[PDB]
Amino acid sequence: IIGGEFTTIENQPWFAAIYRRHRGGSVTYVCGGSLISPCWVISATHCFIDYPKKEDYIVYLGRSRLNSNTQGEMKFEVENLILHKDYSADTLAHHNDIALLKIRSKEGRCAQPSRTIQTISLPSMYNDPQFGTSCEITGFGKENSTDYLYPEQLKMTVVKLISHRECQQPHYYGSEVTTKMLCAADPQWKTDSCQGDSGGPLVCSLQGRMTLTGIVSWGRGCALKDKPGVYTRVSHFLPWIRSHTKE
Ligand SMILES: CCCCS(=O)(=O)N[C@H](CO)C(=O)N[C@@H](C)C(=O)NCc1ccc(C(=N)N)cc1
Repeated sequence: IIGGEFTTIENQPWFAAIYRRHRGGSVTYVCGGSLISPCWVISATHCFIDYPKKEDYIVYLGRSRLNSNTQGEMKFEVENLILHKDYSADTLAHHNDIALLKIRSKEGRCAQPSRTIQTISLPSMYNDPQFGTSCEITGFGKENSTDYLYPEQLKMTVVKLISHRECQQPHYYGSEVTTKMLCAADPQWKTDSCQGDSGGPLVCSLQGRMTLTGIVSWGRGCALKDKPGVYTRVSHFLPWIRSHTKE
């Protein structure tokens, strides 16, 4: 997250931190995610496409820091890693960038709700916030494009939803952005998500209810003028989500 402010997991209880176990013994951060049900986390496919082995991932809930423990945090293994079969990456656009991770603790249980661990509501069929609406994003991603390290504390910021018409303009992204994607940015181009925030949530207050509206996916650079962040439009993937989370 470029700009914005540091926050705690108490303010983003649905946030999931995903790490990968390494061939030696070290563990590195991969992407963010969101808890949509006690046993399910939703993230982005581009985060796992190159290493589709479920056994190498670890999911933390109730965690506020990157490399240190947080009181009340819970560790989970990945029981099933579901990637979207139609995922593809073009020059800029990442299509169908969405994934599901079924989690389970060593005792074989799912997440237990608490003050620091809660689920986030999914949207209704094709029911998205009006363009110009303020939404929030959270993540452990880069604070500056020139950084090679991630911040130790979780961050969050607020951006505004941009219409498909505006985002489709020549100086923006042209035809690369589709109706299955959502653009959001700071009107001053000062704050934005960046590398490392992938898979994280774009949450919007819809009818007094916090809703998972988008998933951090792609963008040209970070916080660049006329180059908004592009998010996977969750409302267009409800059928895919329902079919893969049943049994
Ligand atoms: C430092 C990031 C540079 C990104 S880039 O090379 O200009 N664009 C590519 C185009 O497909 C890209 O976005 N790749 C994906 C995997 C990616 O890096 N996603 C993370 C990412 C998330 C948000 C944003 C943003 N809001 N601008 C920017 C990047």
